[PDB]
Amino acid sequence: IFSVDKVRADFPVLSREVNGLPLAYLDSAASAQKPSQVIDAEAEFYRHGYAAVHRGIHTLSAQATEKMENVRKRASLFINARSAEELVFVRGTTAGINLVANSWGNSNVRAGDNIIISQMEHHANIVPWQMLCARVGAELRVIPLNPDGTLQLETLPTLFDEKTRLLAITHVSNVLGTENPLAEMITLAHQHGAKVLVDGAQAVMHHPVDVQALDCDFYVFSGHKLYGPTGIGILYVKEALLQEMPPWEGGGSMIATVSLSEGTTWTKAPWRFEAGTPNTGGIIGLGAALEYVSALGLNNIAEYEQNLMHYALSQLESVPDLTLYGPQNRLGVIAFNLGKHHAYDVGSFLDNYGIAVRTGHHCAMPLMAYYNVPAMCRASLAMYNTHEEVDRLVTGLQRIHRLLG
Amino acid sequence: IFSVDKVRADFPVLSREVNGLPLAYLDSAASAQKPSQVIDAEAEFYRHGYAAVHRGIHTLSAQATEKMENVRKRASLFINARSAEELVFVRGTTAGINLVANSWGNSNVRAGDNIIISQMEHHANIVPWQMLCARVGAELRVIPLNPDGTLQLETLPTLFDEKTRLLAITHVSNVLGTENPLAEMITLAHQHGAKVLVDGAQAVMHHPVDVQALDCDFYVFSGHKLYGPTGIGILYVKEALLQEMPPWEGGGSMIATVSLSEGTTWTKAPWRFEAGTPNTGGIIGLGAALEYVSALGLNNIAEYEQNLMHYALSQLESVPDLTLYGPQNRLGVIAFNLGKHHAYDVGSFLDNYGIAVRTGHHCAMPLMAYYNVPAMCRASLAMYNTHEEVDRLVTGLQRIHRLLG
Ligand SMILES: *Cc1c(COP(=O)(O)O)cnc(C)c1O
Ligand SMILES: *Cc1c(COP(=O)(O)O)cnc(C)c1O
Repeated sequence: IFSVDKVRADFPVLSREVNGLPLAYLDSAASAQKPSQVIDAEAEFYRHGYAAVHRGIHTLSAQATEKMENVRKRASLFINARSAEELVFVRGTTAGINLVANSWGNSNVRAGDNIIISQMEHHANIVPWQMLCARVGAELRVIPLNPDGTLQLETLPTLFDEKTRLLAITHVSNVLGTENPLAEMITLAHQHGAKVLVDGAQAVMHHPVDVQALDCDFYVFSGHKLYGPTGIGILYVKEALLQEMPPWEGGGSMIATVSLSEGTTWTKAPWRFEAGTPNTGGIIGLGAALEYVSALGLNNIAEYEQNLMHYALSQLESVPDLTLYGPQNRLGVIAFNLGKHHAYDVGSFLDNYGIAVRTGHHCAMPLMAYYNVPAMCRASLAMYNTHEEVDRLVTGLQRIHRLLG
Repeated sequence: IFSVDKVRADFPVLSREVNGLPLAYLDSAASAQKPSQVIDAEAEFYRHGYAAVHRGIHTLSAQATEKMENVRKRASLFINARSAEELVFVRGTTAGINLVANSWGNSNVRAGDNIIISQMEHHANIVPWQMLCARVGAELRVIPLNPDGTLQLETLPTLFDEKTRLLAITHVSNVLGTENPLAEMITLAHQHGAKVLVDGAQAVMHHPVDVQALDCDFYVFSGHKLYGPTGIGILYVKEALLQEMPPWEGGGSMIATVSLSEGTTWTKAPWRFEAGTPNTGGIIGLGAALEYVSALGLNNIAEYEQNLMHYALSQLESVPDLTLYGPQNRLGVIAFNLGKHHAYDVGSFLDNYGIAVRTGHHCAMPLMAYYNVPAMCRASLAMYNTHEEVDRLVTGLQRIHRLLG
């Protein structure tokens, strides 16, 4: 069983005061706080083992290269990929999607084809496909939403045909907390020869993820939302697909050969897609974050988080004129608006109480437009958040409603 | 005046032992060790101030955004850029050059134009231009080398004409240590309406750099070679140029607006070119590295490093059958080969003595081909290296020559 008090003791930021009051950090969906196990692992690498990593001859460089490839292996086991060589180190989810859209997209999506996304996607899983479709002369199709924040699955027969090359779909909405039925949608996409990219940036911290079970063709997520450092993410690609993908960004570490007269050759994938000096510090930190999460146990995390979410939704019933967006079974995040008050004002009062929520469009303007609002508030309920923090949120919304009503 | 013993005490890795012997780290040109001022600044941000940075409403996010923009300002002052908004945070020098080659290159280099590089360039400042020229139907021209490792400047009349759109040129060679005469080459390029990108990745740690004095149009360098964290670099672009450059990689943080029916608009530059969550941890560390270097004083650093280099070149005269490559007045690095022994074997013996040098082509295969060798050894002599470490290198080469000769 899970002990939130023991977990919280690992996170030094949670002792912080904001506005003279104890911090209630309810914005882990934008970025997660990091335990000292992760902070110190990166710091210790810099203090005692630092070097460049291009299988350099000398000992520090050789050992740093081994550490980095060990993290790649650890990450592949974390998502149950079949091979470590199916994972690419990327700057984050946004860059991973741009990499797929350029390298794979440019050579596999042609004039008259279509790509399917959903109306709940983060901008990072929309704009690369808009740009690709424009470059290539293809059509971007959109799975629409139901009022409860789930996809209108009944529209899939109208969107999938023999010209559908790709479904790009979020695992878990960063706004609504909706978990989409990936395994079944992937089966349908594969019946038409379409590949599937899964945006897993809001999934990998909430429960186990198994890309062989899912059978997805691409899977992306960001380290900094997985209690890890900034500047590092993971792109999983099926080996058979990845080994055919052409280069993207160019230079050292990714070339095999450079000639001014004979041109340039490229090295094998996954390294083909990691140009320049990698973010070795962030990779060390990410490995430590995976070890930390695996030690707690993702099923223990999920159980505690589901209990906290059930408690929050129960308690929020006592807030007058509160509008919630999304399904009853949401993961991770609660999107809401208070009466007719603008989200910006609600979040400002909450911050004044020491409570950190996010306001605005959450990088999902088409989702805001579907609900006919310009913005929402969003509270994340992560594994280090508590019932008492939920009580502070509920009381704060009650006070705000009484003060501004 | 500079005190190497005080400086070295700031760098915890320099106490390391390699192979049971005290480390002599002579590979700072591949990547620099970091002082605890830099390591701890990043760690403290994670421990006490961490949050997402997209001018979030709540206090931690607002303060993190301010910290990041303060580093941008500090970096602009470090290179004497006129405005902080002329600097883009990039993954490193390689990504910065790829950004210029795609965004600026694709809309300013047309069929029948030419681009000029030199024969001493790092692959990162070659391959993006090869790819651009192929995309666009332009010609890549090359300034050749002299035997002493300087550019054949007399060839410039044959390479520059009214169709030259860009000169892409290294400030300091990562192999030879040659410092190129940028100010004069930039004047000539500008007479033809050509822009100039300067690869400054081996310059910014050795002496002051002033991009207004240089009048370069683009300037790039990497944090991890400037005693800073991995995963972060700086791209400087003249404001008038940068404000016309179209987007590159797409998603949140760089869009102004996303609509599924009306398309997408982009935000203003510099932020236009920073898609996704930035590497906030690395940006904090980079700011601390700039403060640390500025506190030591770049002119004090240059004076000490020049003295160390003069001592090394003097002492290396006592190594039999040593071949040095490059000019007498080199900065930072000494490239060499020992007799007919392969560089890999020489570097392996040096590593066995605890001495870290780099071997191989150094991401400069055309430079290796010019000298008709497959590889070289390279020792870097940075601000924390000592006369005693130079003595260990000289003795080691003597022992290797005696043992394998
Ligand atoms: C280090 C180096 C690069 C590449 O920089 P990264 O940090 O690996 O992207 C480019 N040019 C020169 C001269 C270099 O020394
Ligand atoms: C965080 C987020 C992204 C963007 O990830 P970055 O780390 O900012 O690149 C993409 N998709 C979803 C669902 C997200 O929550």
